[PDB]
Amino acid sequence: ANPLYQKHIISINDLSRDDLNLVLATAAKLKANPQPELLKHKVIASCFFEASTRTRLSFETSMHRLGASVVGFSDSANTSLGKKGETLADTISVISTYVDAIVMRHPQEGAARLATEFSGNVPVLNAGDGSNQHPTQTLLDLFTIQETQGRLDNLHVAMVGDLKYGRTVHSLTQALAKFDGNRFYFIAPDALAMPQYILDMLDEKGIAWSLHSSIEEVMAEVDILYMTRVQKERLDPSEYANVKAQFVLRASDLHNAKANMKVLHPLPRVDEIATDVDKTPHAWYFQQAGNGIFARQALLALVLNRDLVL
Amino acid sequence: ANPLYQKHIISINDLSRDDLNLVLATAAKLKANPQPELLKHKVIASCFFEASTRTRLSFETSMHRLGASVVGFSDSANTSLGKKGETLADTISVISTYVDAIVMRHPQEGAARLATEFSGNVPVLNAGDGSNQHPTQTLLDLFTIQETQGRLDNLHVAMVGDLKYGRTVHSLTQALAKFDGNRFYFIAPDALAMPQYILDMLDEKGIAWSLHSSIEEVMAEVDILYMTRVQKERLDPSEYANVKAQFVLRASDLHNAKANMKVLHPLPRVDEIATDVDKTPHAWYFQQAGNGIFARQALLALVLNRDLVL
Amino acid sequence: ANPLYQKHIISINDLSRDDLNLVLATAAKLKANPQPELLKHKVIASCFFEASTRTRLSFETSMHRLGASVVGFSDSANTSLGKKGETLADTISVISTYVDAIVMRHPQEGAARLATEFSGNVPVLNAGDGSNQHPTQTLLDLFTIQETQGRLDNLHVAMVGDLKYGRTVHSLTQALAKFDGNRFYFIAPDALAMPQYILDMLDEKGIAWSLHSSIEEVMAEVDILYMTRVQKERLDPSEYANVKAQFVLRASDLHNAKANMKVLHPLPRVDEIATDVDKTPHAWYFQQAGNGIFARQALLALVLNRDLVL
Amino acid sequence: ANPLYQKHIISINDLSRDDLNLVLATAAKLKANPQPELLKHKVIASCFFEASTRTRLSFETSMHRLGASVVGFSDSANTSLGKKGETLADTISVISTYVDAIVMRHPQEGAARLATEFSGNVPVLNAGDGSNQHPTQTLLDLFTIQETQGRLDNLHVAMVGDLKYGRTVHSLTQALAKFDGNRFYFIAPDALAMPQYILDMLDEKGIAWSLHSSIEEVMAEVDILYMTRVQKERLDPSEYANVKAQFVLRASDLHNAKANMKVLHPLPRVDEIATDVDKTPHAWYFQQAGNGIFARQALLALVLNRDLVL
Amino acid sequence: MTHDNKLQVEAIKRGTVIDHIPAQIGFKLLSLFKLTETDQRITIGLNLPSGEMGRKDLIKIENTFLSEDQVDQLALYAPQATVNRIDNYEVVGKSRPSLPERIDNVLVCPNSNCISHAEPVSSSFAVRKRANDIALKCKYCEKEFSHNVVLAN
Amino acid sequence: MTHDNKLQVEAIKRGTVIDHIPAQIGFKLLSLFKLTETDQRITIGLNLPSGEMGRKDLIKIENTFLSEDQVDQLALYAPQATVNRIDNYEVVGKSRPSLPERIDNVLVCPNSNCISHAEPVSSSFAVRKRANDIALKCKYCEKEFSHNVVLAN
Ligand SMILES: Nc1ccn([C@@H]2O[C@H](COP(=O)(O)OP(=O)(O)OP(=O)(O)O)[C@@H](O)[C@H]2O)c(=O)n1
Ligand SMILES: Nc1ccn([C@@H]2O[C@H](COP(=O)(O)OP(=O)(O)OP(=O)(O)O)[C@@H](O)[C@H]2O)c(=O)n1
Ligand SMILES: [Zn+2]
Ligand SMILES: [Zn+2]
Repeated sequence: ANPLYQKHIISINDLSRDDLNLVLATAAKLKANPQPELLKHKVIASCFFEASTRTRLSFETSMHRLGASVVGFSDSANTSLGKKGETLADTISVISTYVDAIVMRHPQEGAARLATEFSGNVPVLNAGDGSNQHPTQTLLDLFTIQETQGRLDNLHVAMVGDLKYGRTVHSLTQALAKFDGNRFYFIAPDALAMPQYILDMLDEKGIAWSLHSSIEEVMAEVDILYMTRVQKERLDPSEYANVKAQFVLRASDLHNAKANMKVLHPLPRVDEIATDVDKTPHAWYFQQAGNGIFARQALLALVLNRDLVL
Repeated sequence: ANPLYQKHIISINDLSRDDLNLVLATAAKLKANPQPELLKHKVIASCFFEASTRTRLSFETSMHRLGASVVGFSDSANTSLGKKGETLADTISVISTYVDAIVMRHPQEGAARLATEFSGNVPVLNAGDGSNQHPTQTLLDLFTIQETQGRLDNLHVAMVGDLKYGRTVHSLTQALAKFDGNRFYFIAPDALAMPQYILDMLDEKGIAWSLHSSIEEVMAEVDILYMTRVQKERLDPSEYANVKAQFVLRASDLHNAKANMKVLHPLPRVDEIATDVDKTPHAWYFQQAGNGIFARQALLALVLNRDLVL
Repeated sequence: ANPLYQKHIISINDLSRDDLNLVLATAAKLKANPQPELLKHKVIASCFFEASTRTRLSFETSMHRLGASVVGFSDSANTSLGKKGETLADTISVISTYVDAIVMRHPQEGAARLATEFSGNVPVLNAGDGSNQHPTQTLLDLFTIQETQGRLDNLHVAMVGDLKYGRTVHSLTQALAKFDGNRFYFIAPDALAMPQYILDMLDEKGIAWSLHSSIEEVMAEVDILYMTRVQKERLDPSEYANVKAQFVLRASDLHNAKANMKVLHPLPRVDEIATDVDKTPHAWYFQQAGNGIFARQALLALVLNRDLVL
Repeated sequence: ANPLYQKHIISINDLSRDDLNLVLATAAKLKANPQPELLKHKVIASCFFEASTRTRLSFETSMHRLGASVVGFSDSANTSLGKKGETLADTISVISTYVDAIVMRHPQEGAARLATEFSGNVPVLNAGDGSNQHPTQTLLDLFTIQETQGRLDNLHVAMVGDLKYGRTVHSLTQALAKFDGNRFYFIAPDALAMPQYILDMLDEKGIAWSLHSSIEEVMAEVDILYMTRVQKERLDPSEYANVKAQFVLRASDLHNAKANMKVLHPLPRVDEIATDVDKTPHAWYFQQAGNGIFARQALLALVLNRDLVL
Repeated sequence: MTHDNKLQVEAIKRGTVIDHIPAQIGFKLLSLFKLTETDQRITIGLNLPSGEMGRKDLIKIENTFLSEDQVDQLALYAPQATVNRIDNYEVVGKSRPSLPERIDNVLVCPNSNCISHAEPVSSSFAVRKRANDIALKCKYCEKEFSHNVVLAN
Repeated sequence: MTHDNKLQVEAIKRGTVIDHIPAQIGFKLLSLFKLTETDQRITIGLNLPSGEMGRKDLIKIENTFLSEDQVDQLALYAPQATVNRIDNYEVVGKSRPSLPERIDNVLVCPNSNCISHAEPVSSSFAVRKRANDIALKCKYCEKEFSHNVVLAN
């Protein structure tokens, strides 16, 4: 039985280096030879209590490319659950009575972990729980750093944007700190800075980081430039605009970028990465999203299969 | 050809004792040996004109566990039908032009029976029509009484809660009256009493029933205790609370319950069955819901198959 | 000062027989010799946290016929106050520094009594609080009964419809039971019957009451027929539609009524009173609604003015 | 004519120290010897394109206590004007042919200044324009500070809460900085701090200010404590909940305040001021809201009347 | 000081002893009527042996004399208690709870739409009809409920 | 005997005695740790004299041995209580509270979006002495807070 067999993938803090390597090697193999009937006869629930299309269509195509059936709902705009006080413990106690794995997104933090106390032995995979975790977005980001850079250690990774409330930059910094010699450069408006609990964790492990005010200061040394969208209401219209809107990447800024540097963005991008970056060899944001299929397929294959054929 | 072959399952009053036995024996067999490609190549429509998640996810997982494809919608929150005066006769005359069975829920009573005048030879299975019928909830309740109690006759069945407007207690009392020697105990607030047409039907068949005011009066003799949610607006807040809220079950009340007694609840349960009942051996409400998969699979297998392999 | 000067008008339970007659006496004088500058310079607040435009227009026209100013709001799905966060207690604490009196209708019971504790010396008049009280409807009903019948004692009053949840039928019975010799007939569907508290009070005072099944069996002996709306939601479509040959009133039913018998209805009257009743002499619901003006003028005049010499 | 006769009242930045005192002087006279027919025959327009019922009722009661007429509207999710298509400029161009003055609150900044260019000789008074200005809140705050403290100079004012986005705290600092010798203490969470423009202005005028971390460290030296709402959306639930042992005020915190120290809050005060503060002498937020009446009476009297001899 | 023991402990000087409290009501009363937010020594005995009730609870609060209507607020919970008032080691006074005409703060209006829930007002109920079983009326929604219903939640 | 302390109070034969509960923690601990839900004799003392340590509280619970795990809970509240077991008229063990590994059940997540607020779940926090304080990390939202923010609530 592989380590992940029938585990709940709730948080990145629960996965080890070894665990992260296994998922990443399996994504690589399914990307190279498809296994389209591996989950034949499995039925998986896609419970999106909060809508997220990008994430849902990607998780369900992954389920479909391994042969599984999907049943489920996308709510936020009504699909009758919690109708007449029905708790989440009770919804999951009824859904686990007939599906083989639950994929779920939910607006409150902790919800996927609570599902786990009621699902029996149906594994629960977290597709986002409020401002807390989103591991399957970190698995795909990791897979893309690894496939383009060849390694996960000894990287120079710049994180640009809203680092205070970007739930994905916080998880990728904790994942990347599992590995050696990475160096972090944070470039954020003052109001949108990387929290102390992250910085304090990096320090305690001996990992090097530094703050910079523009990308030009560090373009030269950078391998992965991971951008985040500033959400325009985390600042007021005049603040967003007034001089903090210069965390915007354009093609011209890329001149001195190393030959291997890649620009990653969990998406939607709206302002921050100008359209002309797309034609460059360094734009890897959409190829990052396509790698979501393999990272996601790998987790469903390792969780539902005792042993893997390869 | 089995009797149910290509019938419309609209009402419990249309199914005989024999019909009920057949479905129940087939559910038992599919529960014991799966037949996951029996409905291979069938496409079934899941039309929920009124949303019901619990019921939809269960009917579609059942379709998926026999190999069928599903297409369909869940509305109440818009999905364009009846847009610009399109009648239900016309929607069903177009949907039956390409699916092999229609499963439908609808807010008006009679709707599934009307679908039947327009579907041609595509069978129509009713998943709820307003305050009228819901046979597939009665088939699963029956299957659970049968699988835990070993029989469907000679039972002591207590029905507790809102018996006036609970569409499922009314159908289970008519199903159970098809069988012999059952004894009914009704325990309801005065405002939420079991209607006369039910009582009059029971009398005319020589079946014994009695009203009680608390569960303690009859716990001892009881085999199946079927609870219903009082809907808090069928009474006003002060009525619900003022002394009628004592149709609430807790673990302590179970002391003298027979070793075989089971507590069933179509769900959502909110107040009426305290959480501590869950740890008891008598709590069977969630295992009741999982049996919905087999009852529901059995109906689709008998309706779409001339002959059954077993 | 007059007995009611600067008093809060919240429940009918709190006004003695004598306060009820004071009000009705004043309202007969303002109807006869109107005084349009009596509240000159006062500012009344019409805070309808729940919309009722009919009750709001009656009241605001009452304020303006006595020359007062009006500020306020209504709130079907809208405007800021009591916010959720902002308490009713703080809304009132703020508004009672601006105005001279507060008329308020709120959806929760006792909201007007809560206000009383926060309005300082500003009087608060209840225009409806959940299912508890509506004293200004009872005051105009009594004025219409005193004005058509000549007295408020020794009446044969029939009350019909939803006696279980009509707030106006509960209040009217408390108030007519402060005068002497009144005989009450209650014709309700037995699912919508007089609560036992009204009936238990009536028996402690020795008052005569009886319950009947259709208006046809009391028509003959009756002076006031107070029709009430039967509230379709807490009723099944089919239940609603099943009751006898109904409890609606038509003119052919009136062919026996005494010549001084009047039909009253708080309005709206969707169904229960047919259009042909409007042309009979017994029809008085519209005239009852004009008397709303003189009952509420009276109350504001006595509350805000030390002594009236009209 | 008085200095303010027929002037537009849009920003605090535009009223000299002397205009601020004229207004506060008038408002103390109208509070003492009220003149209820002063604007007899004038018609004011209360155009709230953004609902604030509290500010609307204060203003409309102000209009009515000086005898004026009122036409207008509010607009949470509703009524026609400024339509989208219909410009604000054309709304105003049309309304300034009907009325004698316009009080307006709009969601976008400078909406009131735009109006000024289209209202002809009709004065427009700003009741709030996005996050820019609210001069009539600052005028009543100053009246409450002058009325409790005796002067507007040489005050030890503490400002607490969301100093970065409270529009009222930004205005109050501009206005108190036209009088002399004022010392300012700003106790804010450092993510919600005074913007550098307020602070840069205060240093060009030589004014003393300091920043503190909890009210407990200034309690002793302070005259006005201006609490502000901390705005939960631009804050993480967990951030919101993390700050020290908080910045809310309770009476045990007040056990050291000077006897003439008053707590002011523009309201609503959901959380930051506990109920027990309401019974202390230092509580003045409700009294501050009654003074809204006399500050806005003053402004309308001076704007619409050539000279006041009260 | 006098030779205490614990199957019935002894002498406080000056104060209140509420004795003959039913089993398991003693802590309810401590919590509910906030008897503990004092600086005086309190001695409490729980599940003790006694004069026939068999097992009882007892509370001793020195220097506090809670009385007349405080004692009456104890009647739904501990109606057969005795509130000895002690001064200079002598029981200078024994009373029992009579049923009060009003119970404030301690109860919760069972009516979900009542306004009391949401706000800076404390509960208040009018009480009526002794021993054959009590009805309580919310001050605010004026809805009358059975005491056994208010006393569950 | 005299310099008062005892004058007949409660020496017990088998049980746990929690002494030096720092004043006011005493009633917290009964509520929170559900100590009165027992039929055994409890005798409690509040605002008990302590020239021996300012002023304190003391619970004596007999025929019950509340230990190991149960003792470490109390550390967040009564950091220096010394628990004493007794099986025959005197101290058989005198255990101090050490800080635990997890604090279950009694504590609320500060985070209002945490799912622990709406659901049938028991609170659980991971304890971490970050010298200057103890941080507490919620098992559900995984949000870390100082113990002071959590204990306020
Ligand atoms: N200075 C004193 C004197 C008496 N007690 C308490 O007073 C209570 C009862 O008073 P008392 O009349 O002295 O004993 P009883 O006659 O048993 O009173 P009752 O029969 O009403 O229980 C006893 O429980 C005892 O603990 C006390 O604590 N301190
Ligand atoms: N049969 C006994 C023996 C002891 N005790 C209690 O057990 C506690 C244990 O304290 P002890 O070691 O006997 O002496 P102390 O010096 O008071 O302990 P500490 O270091 O906490 O002051 C005392 O408070 C005493 O009340 C008891 O109730 N019954
Ligand atoms: Zn109430
Ligand atoms: Zn949490």
